Amino acid sequence: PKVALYNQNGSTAGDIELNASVFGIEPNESVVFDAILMQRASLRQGTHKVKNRSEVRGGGRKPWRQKGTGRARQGSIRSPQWRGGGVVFGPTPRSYSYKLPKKVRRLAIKSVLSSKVIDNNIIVLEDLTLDTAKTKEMAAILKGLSVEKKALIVTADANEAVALSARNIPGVTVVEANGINVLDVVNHEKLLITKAAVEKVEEVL
Amino acid sequence: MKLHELKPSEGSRKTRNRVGRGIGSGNGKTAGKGHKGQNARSGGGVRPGFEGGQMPLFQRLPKRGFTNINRKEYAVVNLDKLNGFAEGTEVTPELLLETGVISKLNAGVKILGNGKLEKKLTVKANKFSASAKEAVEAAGGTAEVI
Amino acid sequence: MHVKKGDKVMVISGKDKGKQGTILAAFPKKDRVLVEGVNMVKKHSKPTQANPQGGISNQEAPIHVSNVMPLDPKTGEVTRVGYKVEDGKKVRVAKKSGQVL
RNA sequence: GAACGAGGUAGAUGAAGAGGUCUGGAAAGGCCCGCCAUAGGAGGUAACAGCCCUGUAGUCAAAACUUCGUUCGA
RNA sequence: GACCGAUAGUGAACCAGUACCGUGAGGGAAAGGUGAAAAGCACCCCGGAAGGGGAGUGAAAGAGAUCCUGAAACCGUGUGCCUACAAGUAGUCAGAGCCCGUUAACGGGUGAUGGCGUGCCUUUUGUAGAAUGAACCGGCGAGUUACGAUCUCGUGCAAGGUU
RNA sequence: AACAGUGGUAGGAGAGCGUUCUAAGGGCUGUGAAGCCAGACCGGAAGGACUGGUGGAGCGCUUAGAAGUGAGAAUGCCGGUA
Repeated sequence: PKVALYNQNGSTAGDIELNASVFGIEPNESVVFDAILMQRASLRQGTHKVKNRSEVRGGGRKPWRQKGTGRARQGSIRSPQWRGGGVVFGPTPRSYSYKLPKKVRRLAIKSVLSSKVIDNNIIVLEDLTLDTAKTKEMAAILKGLSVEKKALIVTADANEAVALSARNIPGVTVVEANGINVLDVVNHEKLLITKAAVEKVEEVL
Repeated sequence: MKLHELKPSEGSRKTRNRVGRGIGSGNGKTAGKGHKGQNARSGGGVRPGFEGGQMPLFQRLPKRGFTNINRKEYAVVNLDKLNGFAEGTEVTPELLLETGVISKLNAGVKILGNGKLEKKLTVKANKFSASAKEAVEAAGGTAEVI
Repeated sequence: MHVKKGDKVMVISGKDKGKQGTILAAFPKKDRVLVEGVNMVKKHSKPTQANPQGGISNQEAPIHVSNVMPLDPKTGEVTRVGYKVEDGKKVRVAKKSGQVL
């Protein structure tokens, strides 16, 4: 928890101490797995329906008398084995979301953050000020920081100004300090964190 | 982690048992439900307490006494729990609520005498067991009943 | 659409690429445009009424307008379009240039 | 029983590459290079397009009807 | 949209609540796909036409009006080996002869002749069974979901856990 | 390494194979994918490759997830042909 500090133009200042209780924690493989799975499942809206036998606009009459005919003894026209359809045990509108314990979710977020810290892909960027909405300014910022792949940036106050600049380029996300999760962290492989948000998340956790 | 090597907690995963598909997995033609029994047909189960017309055990047995609306169930707390408080403190139900020793005040706290206690207290409880009272008095506190 | 009947035009894609041409046809119903000297389909012709002809005819066929853009009237290269108002009526202005149409 | 702000109903404006080269019937594709991005939504474009077209982010627009907030007792 | 993609999905992607059936209430279908652009076949020959052969268009005509792909049943034409003194759940294991030459390996096709041998499925104590079902090919077609309960396993906390 | 075992109906238990979509990583594809057709290849099996022909735009692999997930029979339904 002694990662270096970085400026807008890549200049590095004296490193910053981080709460070991949040960033030095040994990551929990399994808890991180379930935490990922959690909202990965809850995100889907799960809207699907297929017309069961009862609601296929038809059926009704016995197609032919029970006995005295060379055909199979049958029921209404809209029945599962018939071509007319009517599915059996099909999908149904249902939610794919649940809840996890407070301790578990806190441990998950702490674990993923500490995993990033030990992998040394965290980059603390104090005071991500920006005077304009223009994207190529922040593209130059990322180039100066050598941020090539996906990334996430959190800046709490400059979110209003910086979100417009960042949102298009090119799949990077701007989130607020309260918006951290497990997928939004893991998926982006590079976390940009402003010092105000450092201590804010530190206090929250 | 990264997503592209997700691995669950091994032993916390099991594939479903897709009954009634082929013979290689057993449970084929019969779907693991025998031959032509009443149990073998859809919705073919029976009432859980049924006994084939032989009168069930519950109905053979007699009924027991009543239950009434009035009932002072007291949140039990033993002396062993009281040790967690410091020396010379005043312990009362409202304090017990925040400290979490009881999650439901209920009809009222009641002190029970199981444990070993050596601390000085002013204990304020709705009821006291005979042994618990003398136990806290020996410990040096005063069992004053609410 | 950006192109208009009676314009000088250059085509972007197809067998015919970047060849100058003049426009007389337009099909906004389906966004197709006819240029001279492009899409030389050879039609097979049975006689039209009293026309005593049987022959192979070479004539234009329409292309999709997306494969088309105009030129800058100043520098001649092939450029995008823009809309501007010149004293009431609107007009067409090519980008990277102040001239109209 | 007025004039006032915001919408709704038609719409307007809207950045950046026929970049070179290879194959091919046809480049939106491969190789090497640029640019815009508050716009990398979507669709079409002779194949898979942020930079080809319609459009998109933002910014505007109403002659006529129409829905919301300000005036006229003990 | 971790919903379907033309037996699906609305009965109905297509002039469908239509054709059709019924006196009537009512029941109730099938049927999507040329090509980028019709550039949809000038002209010639057989033919009454249909339909062909050429020629031409197009990246493809084997792409020509069910017109992208075009499986199987089914129907044909050539053919390498075998077959008119042999009865065969039709195979397998031996096996001469003849023919061919492979994802090269103690190869491929056919097989005169010998040994053995009564299909599959269900249901039954028992089936080759003269007990039942399948004319054949293709598609479709059956133990799920919700809410609770319980048990094993895996997790975070633990005399607390938990919204 | 030694020793022992390895018929199996109803059943119980465990290992897996394949299919459709979804995420992460990788890349295959008009220098011809999917699908179909034919091979004398590989694995203990479900199965999987490789080489040709057709076809003319999409698609495998890797880890995990969720299932309308696997047909030979139901005098099954529909279509086609004996």
